[PDB]
Amino acid sequence: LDRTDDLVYLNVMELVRAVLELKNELSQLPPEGYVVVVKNVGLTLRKLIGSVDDLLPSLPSSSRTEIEGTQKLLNKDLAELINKMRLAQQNAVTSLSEEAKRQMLTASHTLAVDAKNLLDAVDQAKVLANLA
Amino acid sequence: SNLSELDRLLLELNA
Amino acid sequence: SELDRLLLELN
Repeated sequence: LDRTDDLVYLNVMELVRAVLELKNELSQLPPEGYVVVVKNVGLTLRKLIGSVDDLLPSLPSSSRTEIEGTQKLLNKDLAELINKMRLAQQNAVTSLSEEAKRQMLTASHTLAVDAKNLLDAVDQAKVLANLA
Repeated sequence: SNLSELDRLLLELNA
Repeated sequence: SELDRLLLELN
């Protein structure tokens, strides 16, 4: 597959990196620290859902929906990460601290997967656009 | 609507 | 390829 100017593939990798960062960094981060790397992970998502929203009109109406869904689904997953982040802050100093972090990771993770799912959902979408 | 909802989540995080 | 590579790492 030709990775010339497929904006979406790059943003994806970008995002996935951002998550991974967080994954490995959080172990060594202060409470104020989280907020930023999640912001990073938040931002890369904005670039993605951005480029995808432009590619959209040039797709089979069928897939056009299938994607807008995994789009709105992606948002629900970020929000869960944000929530699970706030928990980690007001519980930074408690015996609960160790779990919320896990949940934060799980959240960032499931966000990353659903991003890949968005990818494939667009690929197949492009395939059908060609068959036309 | 997606972009909107998402942007909103961002503003929240930044504040 | 790298996306598969990175996702491999997460797992």
